[PDB]
Amino acid sequence: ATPHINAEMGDFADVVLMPGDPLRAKYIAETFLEDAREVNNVRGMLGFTGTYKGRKISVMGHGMGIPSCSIYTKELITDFGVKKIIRVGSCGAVLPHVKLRDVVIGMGACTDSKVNRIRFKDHDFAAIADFDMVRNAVDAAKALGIDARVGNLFSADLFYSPDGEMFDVMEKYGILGVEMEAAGIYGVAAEFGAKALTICTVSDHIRTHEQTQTTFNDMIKIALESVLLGDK
Amino acid sequence: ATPHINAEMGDFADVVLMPGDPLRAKYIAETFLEDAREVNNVRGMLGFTGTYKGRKISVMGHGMGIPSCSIYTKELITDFGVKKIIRVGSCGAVLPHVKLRDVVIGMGACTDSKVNRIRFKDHDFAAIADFDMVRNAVDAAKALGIDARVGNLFSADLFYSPDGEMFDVMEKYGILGVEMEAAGIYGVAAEFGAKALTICTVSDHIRTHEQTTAAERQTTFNDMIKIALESVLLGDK
Amino acid sequence: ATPHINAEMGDFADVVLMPGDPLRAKYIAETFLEDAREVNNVRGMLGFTGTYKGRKISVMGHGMGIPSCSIYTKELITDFGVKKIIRVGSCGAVLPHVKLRDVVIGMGACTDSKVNRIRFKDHDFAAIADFDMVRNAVDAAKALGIDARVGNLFSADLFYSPDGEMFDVMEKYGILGVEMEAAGIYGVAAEFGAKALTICTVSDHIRTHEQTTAAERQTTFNDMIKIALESVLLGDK
Amino acid sequence: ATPHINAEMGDFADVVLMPGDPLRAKYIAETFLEDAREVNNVRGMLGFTGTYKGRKISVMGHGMGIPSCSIYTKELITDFGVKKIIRVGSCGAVLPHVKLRDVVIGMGACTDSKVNRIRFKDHDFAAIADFDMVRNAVDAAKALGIDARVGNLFSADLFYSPDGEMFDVMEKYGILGVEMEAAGIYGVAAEFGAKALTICTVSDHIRTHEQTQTTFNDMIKIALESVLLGDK
Amino acid sequence: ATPHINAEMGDFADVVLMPGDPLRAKYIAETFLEDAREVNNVRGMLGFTGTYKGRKISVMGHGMGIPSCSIYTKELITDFGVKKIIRVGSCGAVLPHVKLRDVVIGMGACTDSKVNRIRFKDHDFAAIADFDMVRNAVDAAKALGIDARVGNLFSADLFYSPDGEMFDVMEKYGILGVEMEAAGIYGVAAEFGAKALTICTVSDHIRTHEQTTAAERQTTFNDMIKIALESVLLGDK
Amino acid sequence: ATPHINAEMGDFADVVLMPGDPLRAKYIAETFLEDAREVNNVRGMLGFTGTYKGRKISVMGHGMGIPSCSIYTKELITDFGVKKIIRVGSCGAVLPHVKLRDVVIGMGACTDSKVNRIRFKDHDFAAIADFDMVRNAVDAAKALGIDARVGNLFSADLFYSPDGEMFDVMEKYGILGVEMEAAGIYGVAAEFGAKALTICTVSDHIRTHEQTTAAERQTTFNDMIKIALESVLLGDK
Ligand SMILES: Nc1nc(F)nc2c1ncn2[C@H]1C[C@H](O)[C@@H](CO)O1
Ligand SMILES: Nc1nc(F)nc2c1ncn2[C@H]1C[C@H](O)[C@@H](CO)O1
Ligand SMILES: Nc1nc(F)nc2c1ncn2[C@H]1C[C@H](O)[C@@H](CO)O1
Ligand SMILES: Nc1nc(F)nc2c1ncn2[C@H]1C[C@H](O)[C@@H](CO)O1
Ligand SMILES: Nc1nc(F)nc2c1ncn2[C@H]1C[C@H](O)[C@@H](CO)O1
Ligand SMILES: Nc1nc(F)nc2c1ncn2[C@H]1C[C@H](O)[C@@H](CO)O1
Repeated sequence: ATPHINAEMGDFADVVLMPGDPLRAKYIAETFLEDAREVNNVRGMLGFTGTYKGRKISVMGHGMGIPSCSIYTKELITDFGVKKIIRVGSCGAVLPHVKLRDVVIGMGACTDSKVNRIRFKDHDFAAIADFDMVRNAVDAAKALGIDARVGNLFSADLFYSPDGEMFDVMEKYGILGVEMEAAGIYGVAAEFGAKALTICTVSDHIRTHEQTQTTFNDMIKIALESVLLGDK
Repeated sequence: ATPHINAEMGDFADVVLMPGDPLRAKYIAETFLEDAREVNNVRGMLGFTGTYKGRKISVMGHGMGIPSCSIYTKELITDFGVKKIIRVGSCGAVLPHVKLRDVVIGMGACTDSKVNRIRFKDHDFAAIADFDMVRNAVDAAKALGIDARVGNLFSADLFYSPDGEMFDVMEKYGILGVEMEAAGIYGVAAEFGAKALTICTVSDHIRTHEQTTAAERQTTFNDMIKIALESVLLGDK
Repeated sequence: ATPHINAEMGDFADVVLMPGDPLRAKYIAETFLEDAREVNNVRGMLGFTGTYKGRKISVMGHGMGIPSCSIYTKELITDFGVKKIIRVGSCGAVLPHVKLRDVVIGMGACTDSKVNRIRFKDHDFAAIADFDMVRNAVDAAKALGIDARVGNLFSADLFYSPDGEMFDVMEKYGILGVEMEAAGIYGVAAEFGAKALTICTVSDHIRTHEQTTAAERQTTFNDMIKIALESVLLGDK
Repeated sequence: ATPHINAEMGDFADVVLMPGDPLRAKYIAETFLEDAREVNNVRGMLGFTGTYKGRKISVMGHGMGIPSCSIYTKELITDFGVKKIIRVGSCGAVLPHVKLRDVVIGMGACTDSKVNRIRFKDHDFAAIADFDMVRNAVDAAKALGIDARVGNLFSADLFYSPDGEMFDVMEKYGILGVEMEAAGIYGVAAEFGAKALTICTVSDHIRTHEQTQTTFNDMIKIALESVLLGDK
Repeated sequence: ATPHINAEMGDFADVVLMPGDPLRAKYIAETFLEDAREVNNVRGMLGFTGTYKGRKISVMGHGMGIPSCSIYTKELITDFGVKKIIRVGSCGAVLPHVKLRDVVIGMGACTDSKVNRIRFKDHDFAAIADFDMVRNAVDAAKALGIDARVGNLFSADLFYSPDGEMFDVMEKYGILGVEMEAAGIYGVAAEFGAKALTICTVSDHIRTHEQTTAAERQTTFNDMIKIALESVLLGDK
Repeated sequence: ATPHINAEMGDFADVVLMPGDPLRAKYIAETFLEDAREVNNVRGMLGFTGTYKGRKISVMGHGMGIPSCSIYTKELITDFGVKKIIRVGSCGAVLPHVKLRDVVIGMGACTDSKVNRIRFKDHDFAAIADFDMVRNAVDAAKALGIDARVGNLFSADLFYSPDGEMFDVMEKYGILGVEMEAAGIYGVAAEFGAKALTICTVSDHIRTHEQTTAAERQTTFNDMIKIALESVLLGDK
């Protein structure tokens, strides 16, 4: 048991999918996993372990924001033997040609946070994902027949930003989605030695303002299927 | 109803108490509020509204970290007409004479986050509480025979710090407690024109550990809540 | 004797009043203190020590700007055993509802200076006053039938700033007054473990100014000192 | 003709390989290209255009450092219709298990420069390469039977750094190679809309101090071969 | 009349000498200038105007620290038509080969202040003196048989810095002396299109200090003024 | 022999002139130096050594940008015993009265690069030239009947700026010319204890273009070199 997770070494698989919402994790366990059982409930952060096509898999929420997800991804890596972490969240689009329900794969993640500058002597650390994992996900999407854009994400500290002009800069630099965790997960994976990847479903559009724990299944199917490709 | 709070105008009181753990909100509602009702459950962040000695009061969790609590407090203030927000949590101690189960009141809050510099043109914005609320809390604590320290808190962005260098620095400058929300909540209150206050009970001490008892810790957590609810009543007068 | 203060331990009281204008020290000594005696004159910064209603008190100017008052407040604290510093000055307002001659008490102080970042490993240090001292001032004021505003102050490094947009930002975040010292003094207090407070009267309203008679100005200045002095006795209780 | 390049639209191919040394470009033109001809010589920055297996290809040096290579990559993209840029340079290793002659592919690039902060409102821009290009290079290396590590590079402003302790941070975060251009090329590709990739040969070791315009052929072969995979 | 200088266009010469110690102005006026008359006394900052070998010249203190001298140098330049500012003060040395009482001329000034970054969109602005003024000073000194060191100065915001390692760094990069104004004055000069220069005598040697008689000190101070004054006449050619 | 310069101790003179273009080094060697010989060719950055009026002098290119010229100057100073480095290049003008073919001398150099902050603990290091060298250049220019401005240069990291905002700022603060090396060369000289100087001829004007003639431009470039070589001779005396 750790400060934020009440479980023992072995309760989690070496691979864990992590949505920001605890209720979506529960839903993923009920819909995609077999013989699924609850392994954690402290502070309401539901965690589950089960099987997908004979493969042991875990799924647990991580809360909103870098500070919250940094705590959980670190504890799993250092005390529960987790090797791979795949974040399956939602994001906001800034580009004109990006529409709701689109699937994005974050090869990299920009941020307005200071966490990585605190780790890198105040210089620029390129927060990137594991190449193999990115590739496994791309191959899984193709096999499933689902479209998916690979590119940069932007991890925001303020969902309600006081500076809207920064969206112009994001668009100019081809940012595919705005969320609040990627850059933090990638910094942790590198500090504590593990591999990570973030997959997101465009759930709203920052320019047009159109919006949408259920129904984001293609994202899940790609993630689970990409894990098996990695096992081979 | 916003993307994070599925409720309507009137479902929340103009005063909201906010713990970090959503399960703690249910504990508070069940223990101190009368005629309580659930007003939100999105993402599992339970909210409740009831009354305390005839006063309408609400209690809802905010999650861990400045990014999380900044979303909730912001929506409460701009979409549900909330005027006061009081955070009630825990923190770690760095000062030798600050002991476990001590009640700390955050008049100010330092931080390693960059959100207030983004707001303040890259300068130093002193994140502070509302004077009157601090005052009402100090007076409420006294009426209950409880001791309370008033000073600076530190809102950390990384629970697990890469370099344990800041602990010596915080101690050298008198920081009373280390948590993860105060600075962000004070920034939101200033930006949208509302009032806020943070109260914490020392749950752990970085500078040499040495715990106490379960019944004693739980007595102190209840006193903190008692101080919060009673401070509100004094303010109504 | 220190580099900027030629005196010995015991010449200053444990409480010192400090105006920005050096010429204000002699005025205060002969107008409010009893049995005053001179204790400093290095570089022409005259210091005095006497009593107010039996209480031992000292007064001496600090000069304009953070760098200057940092030198004086620090030498007093580490070499003359001073426990409390109270700055008494003027400020400019940016809020429409804040009028000329208003008395403001700075619970916190924002700044564009780098002194605190140099102290706090380039992070955000909330420079705040001592809570009790703030409360003592508020109560002393009420007793004199004067209503004081408590809030954030902004300590500027450039009286003539190249960019004027920062004023809109200060107004948006509730800054009560603009001056040039508070954040420096609060930083020093936290560094050497002492207590500080800044009280100011609005002497000008940046953007849309008014007009004041010399008689009005001395009346307000005297009220501020009276407030500062009575707050010390309240604190002694 | 541009301020730093004396040529006309059409003199360069839509793809250009760029080593830092002008003499290595000349060597690459003589050794790998057919019917190669000089297209530029201003300030000594030799540029050449020719063919590789019937495919029109260009090769031109860019000088040392981000400021120098920023000028050249920008002019090629805006006035000569260049679509892809592949940097083929050398680097210094910091990790124990990395040895001379090893080939590295930069999926990302960290830096202590301020150029990207000047473009991104002083926030953290993740300087990454084009996914397809990275993948084409990985596939080419496998087909050639050459080993190649994919990861983060570090673009230094000071070859002779006053802070050696920063090498500890680099090593801790898995930096595969230290050079002086990647982060700059990736920022330019994004600003002016083109694709880029950096390939480097470990030419020295920062810890052991062992050192090495010729002989770095595997790097070249992978780059040229990866371009053809991209054409399909 | 300006906020800090109660005078009118024409009361100050187009060249002003400014010491850090306000008490130095009256001394200089009666010891080096002819037919001196008082032109300022606001806040006790006394200013004088007279002639030196027929040339019109003024003297007035600026107070310790960048914020203070920025106010005075700027009002003189924009409201009284001053074209040249020469600071005459003291500094502390960090280099072994720089001895007590040495005269140093600051061609450039480093700093830990943020004033210039605020002016230069957070980039590096090289705060430098006017080349001719520097050369005039070097030649005036030689003619008086005094060899002056020309180089970099460092303007500190904190006389008592929390970190002492910065001194090793200053020594490594050749800093000749440590003071608290030059970078502020040079910034103002560049902002309002005027000329400036800082001349200083080593009054203390940080780390490994020596000892000086009061007689030695006045001799050196007088030499510096003599150097500053003769440099102005050379420049008039 | 280093990884960038394939030569031995004695192959370079203690004074090296450095243009940005390697082809320009050959032009200078062929035009002004007697008995010249090539001493380096690595990466194509040609170096030469010969004599001017019996004085041994070297000339080698440094490439574009601070990262490039920082490598070469550093190796020359620490591995080839070079004492003086004079950069001779071109720059763009921002000031209205600075006209094409004007000779600018960089007493100081501002920059948007971060290399000097990495060296100076994140503070402001004023990147300046060696006084005597500036002086020798001003005196050499005069003996040839040439006019020369002395002031600040700006070393840019991006030739093609993302935001043309800094041009107005540079102009407001009096920058004489825009190039890409000065600040980095001055930083290297300070770090390894050598002397440096940058001289430029205005090759273009951002503020409204309007060129001249080829024969006239080339006459001015030669005068600059003449000023450089002659300034060295004065220094030998
Ligand atoms: N427009 C948007 N902006 C940001 F910053 N995050 C967005 C988002 N749309 C979805 N998300 C994801 C990330 C957070 O966990 C959470 C915030 O509601 O859901
Ligand atoms: N030592 C400590 N450090 C930090 F950063 N936060 C502490 C804490 N002790 C308690 N807390 C409170 C604040 C967070 O919401 C939450 C983090 O577990 O509990
Ligand atoms: N508008 C204003 N702006 C600033 F920066 N300071 C102001 C002021 N009005 C009064 N003060 C106080 C503070 C300094 O000691 C001094 C500066 O003249 O008087
Ligand atoms: N150890 C090293 N450090 C840095 F910064 N760059 C290195 C290098 N080894 C090779 N390079 C590459 C990049 C430059 O273009 C050039 C510098 O000599 O060659
Ligand atoms: N060691 C020293 N450090 C600093 F920061 N300033 C020094 C000094 N010695 C003299 N001075 C000059 C500059 C200020 O006006 C004033 C500060 O006492 O005198
Ligand atoms: N307008 C201008 N801007 C910048 F940044 N540099 C300029 C220039 N005009 C000439 N130069 C000099 C300096 C570089 O070495 C080189 C860049 O082409 O020539």
